[PDB]
Amino acid sequence: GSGEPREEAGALGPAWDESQLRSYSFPTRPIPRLSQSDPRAEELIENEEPVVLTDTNLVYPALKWDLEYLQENIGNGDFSVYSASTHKFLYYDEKKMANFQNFKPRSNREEMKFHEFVEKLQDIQQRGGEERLYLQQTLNDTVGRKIVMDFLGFNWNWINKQQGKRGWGQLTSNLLLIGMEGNVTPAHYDEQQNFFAQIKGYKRCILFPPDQFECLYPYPVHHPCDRQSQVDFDNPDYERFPNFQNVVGYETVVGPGDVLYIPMYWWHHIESLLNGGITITVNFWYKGAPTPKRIEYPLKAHQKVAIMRNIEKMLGEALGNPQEVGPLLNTMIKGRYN
Amino acid sequence: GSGEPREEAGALGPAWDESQLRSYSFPTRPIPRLSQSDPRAEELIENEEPVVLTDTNLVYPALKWDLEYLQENIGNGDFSVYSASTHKFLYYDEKKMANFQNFKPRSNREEMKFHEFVEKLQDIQQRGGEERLYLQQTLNDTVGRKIVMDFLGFNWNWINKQQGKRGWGQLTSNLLLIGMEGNVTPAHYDEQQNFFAQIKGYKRCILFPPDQFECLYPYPVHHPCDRQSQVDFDNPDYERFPNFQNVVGYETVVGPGDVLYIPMYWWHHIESLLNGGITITVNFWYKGAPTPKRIEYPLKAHQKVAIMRNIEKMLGEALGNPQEVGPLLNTMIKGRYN
Ligand SMILES: O=C(O)Cc1cs/c(=N\C(=O)CS(=O)(=O)Cc2ccc3ccccc3c2)n1O
Ligand SMILES: O=C(O)Cc1cs/c(=N\C(=O)CS(=O)(=O)Cc2ccc3ccccc3c2)n1O
Ligand SMILES: [Zn+2]
Ligand SMILES: [Zn+2]
Repeated sequence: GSGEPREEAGALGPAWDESQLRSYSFPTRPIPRLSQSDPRAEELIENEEPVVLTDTNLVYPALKWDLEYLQENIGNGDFSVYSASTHKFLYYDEKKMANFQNFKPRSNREEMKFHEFVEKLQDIQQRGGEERLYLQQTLNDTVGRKIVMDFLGFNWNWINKQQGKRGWGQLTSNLLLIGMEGNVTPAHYDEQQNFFAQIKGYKRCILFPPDQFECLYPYPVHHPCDRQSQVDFDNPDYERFPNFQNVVGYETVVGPGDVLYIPMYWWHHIESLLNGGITITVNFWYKGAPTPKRIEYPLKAHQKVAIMRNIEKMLGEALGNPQEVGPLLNTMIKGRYN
Repeated sequence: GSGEPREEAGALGPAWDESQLRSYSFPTRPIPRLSQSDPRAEELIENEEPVVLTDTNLVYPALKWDLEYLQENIGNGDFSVYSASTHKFLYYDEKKMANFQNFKPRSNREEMKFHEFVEKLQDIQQRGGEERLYLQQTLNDTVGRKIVMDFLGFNWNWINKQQGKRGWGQLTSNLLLIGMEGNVTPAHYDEQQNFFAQIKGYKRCILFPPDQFECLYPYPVHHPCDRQSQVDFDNPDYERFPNFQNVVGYETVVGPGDVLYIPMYWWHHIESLLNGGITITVNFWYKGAPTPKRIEYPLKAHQKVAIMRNIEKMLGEALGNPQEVGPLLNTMIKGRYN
């Protein structure tokens, strides 16, 4: 798993204990925790494998952040706040909701000012209700001057060197994440390189390499939950998803000051620790390096995932209806390739 | 089936009787036999449905053909002669034999002069052996002057009008077919429009429309038997090919002077009648009409077959190995589209 819980400086006790981790059916092994000066960390990022960097100082000015400080300085912009009846915040593409009419969302999005989100959070704690909120908002110009000064204080020297040494594309987005304890972002994979900068609280990160595509059963590309696993990690249906019994993850717990490299196309299941308070995270997303001119074989697992995605996209446009993608694929292989 | 056997002119008896037809497990209904002046025959060809035209005079000068006449006038060119231990002449692409090493051919091709094929045929009848031969050769310049005169005597006025009225491409090939009684060309589909001009003997033609792709289970596109059905019509494996229990064919018996329009992508199973002597056929293959600019929906069945073919071709080149096409397709749909 995450190994033994780390001891905090000043003898302040264990940062967490195992009772704050949710229980699942699959084994894991630890993601390495290394210094940014460690060459092994450099070779992991280069080979697109996850690593937790403990001393980047990437978001050092943001480590003082909390709700009180942010509400006063984050400005009067709008923030996307997702609500959920349960602890699972399954994301859904609103653009693709037209393809699947028999899909009703379980986590409705709502725009609100930051002071409204802080107010709405404190009502749930007062009322003792079980409703959960998760702020997920991209940062921009509307933020106040002090947040701008903190942002400029980020270790741009280090992360821009990482961008150059890997040949990545440009920085596409900065996502601010503020979640309640026990909030779970279920397993999914992204298409860009991610630097996961933990700020407040602790998050358990369970990653799965791209070659376990067969064990995680993502939704159809045209489904609103595209790129997310169909498997309910809390109650896996081994009849529908038999190879989930073969899944093995990479696990770590990140805390304030840690940066987790989530490589492009790697599955990740992220949860804020139980009874751990609020969590704050800022992501750095970079387009991957361009596909090289001389195609080398055998193909990497994420390249085959890209191929499978393009086949499904091409079929949807070719047939004139994404719902015919399924039956044509079955017609193509039944009694011919299985 | 083929309906009642036709009575020949001059009270020469029935052209054939049902005992000369092989028995299969599927029902059929008759392909229409019409005059070329019948508008219904014109609308069948236009809508790409099979029809037997009884009075085209397409190969009228060739109706006098037999082994003796051809051997004397066909010239000293080489002829492709396929041999088979059984009555099934399953064709195999020699170019694709590299992809599947565990494939050994059952019908070896051999080049020989026409007088050698006639000699080799008469030895089998003398020795009483059960070996079977099937001459399948494209016609060209090397043929003698009298065969040239017969060829020029074909009803080019009619068939070139059909080429124009359908917007077909150019005439790509003329295949001369000389087979022994009981010879079976198992079920397969071609990609071009075919005018099937019967000359000597009788052939039972069983056709299946493109929308029965699911019932006929063709080989993988990269397999040497690409475009041929995997189902043994003589012993169908309902466990591997369950939807073959749903197959329904279009059936007719063509004789001297009949022309069968086999539409592009239609499956066809062709057999020379049992105890019917030798059969002679000449095919006319035309590239189909170009795909129209404004794509209309829903797609025709043969267009979806074209899509499935291109997906398999694209995967073979993308993965660098046609043998990885299967497992990737299974990975793509297992637990996601089935
Ligand atoms: O709670 C947690 O900490 C876990 C968690 C909460 S959100 C989340 N990821 C996303 O939101 C990203 S994505 O899924 O929309 C897909 C995507 C991928 C690259 C992009 C790059 C730029 C802009 C947008 C992008 C979007 N993770 O991993
Ligand atoms: O015994 C019988 O009468 C039944 C029978 C014996 S042969 C046969 N068909 C073929 O040979 C053709 S094909 O399979 O190679 C595929 C193809 C398709 C279009 C073409 C056009 C031009 C040149 C070559 C072509 C090749 N049929 O239907
Ligand atoms: Zn993500
Ligand atoms: Zn054919």
